[PDB]
Amino acid sequence: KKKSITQSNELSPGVLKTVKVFVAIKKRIQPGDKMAGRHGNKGVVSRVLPVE
Amino acid sequence: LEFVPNIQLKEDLGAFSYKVQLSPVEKGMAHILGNSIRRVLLSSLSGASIIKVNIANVLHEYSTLEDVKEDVVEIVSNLKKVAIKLDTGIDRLDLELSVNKSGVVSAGDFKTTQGVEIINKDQPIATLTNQRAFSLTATVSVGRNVGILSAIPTELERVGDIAVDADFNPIKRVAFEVFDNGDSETLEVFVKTNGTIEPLAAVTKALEYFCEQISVFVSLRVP
Repeated sequence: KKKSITQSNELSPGVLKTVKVFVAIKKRIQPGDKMAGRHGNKGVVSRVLPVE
Repeated sequence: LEFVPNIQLKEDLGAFSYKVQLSPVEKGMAHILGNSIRRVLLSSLSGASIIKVNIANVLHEYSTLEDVKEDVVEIVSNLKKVAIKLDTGIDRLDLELSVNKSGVVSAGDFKTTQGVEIINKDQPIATLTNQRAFSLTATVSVGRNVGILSAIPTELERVGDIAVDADFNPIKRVAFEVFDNGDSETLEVFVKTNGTIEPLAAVTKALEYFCEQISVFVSLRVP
């Protein structure tokens, strides 16, 4: 945890500092996505109808 | 030549299943009342549910506490399946939960403040492998379903706040059948809910809504 290069890398000379950012986001299915059963059938979700 | 129905709670059964009845009808209007009841009962009835939660030592949903077999997002999913009953004019309040046990944290351990109700007493919220502290809140709010599109993202204020999407409408199944009695029929409606309302009140409410919506065509005016 400290046997790095005092900055965690050789830094590929020329580079002062760098930062990594990690962003996560849930996604729900919507008209346009692509479903397909295991039997070679597929299609594009065309609408979403109310329960009733 | 005059028939008018009265409503009756015959034939309770099962977990929360019922068979409500309207005894005399107009010999032809039955199959209208049935469909109207079903659809309006499946789309507009409003209840209450958890919408936003803040756990103690957490910052976001993809995290992990110590000595907890569960996860944070698994916990948030557990919370969604709690059946809450609110009284007439509450419309917003706060729930609390603080425990120091070493087993399974069921939903019964919510604080038994006034107004609130927690029907789903068996539902686990989290499992504590070892004894530790644990605490959170959850703002319970009235509401009704509107569709995946016209829903506002429920602004957050504090640091640890975590939005929880909420399914309001407490109805799970509806189905009707119409029986003939000679110049008269009887309507026999099945209802199944989560237990957060009583059937008679429910169907009465739905017919209230429906006739309220019809009452414009008696006028053929604006409002």
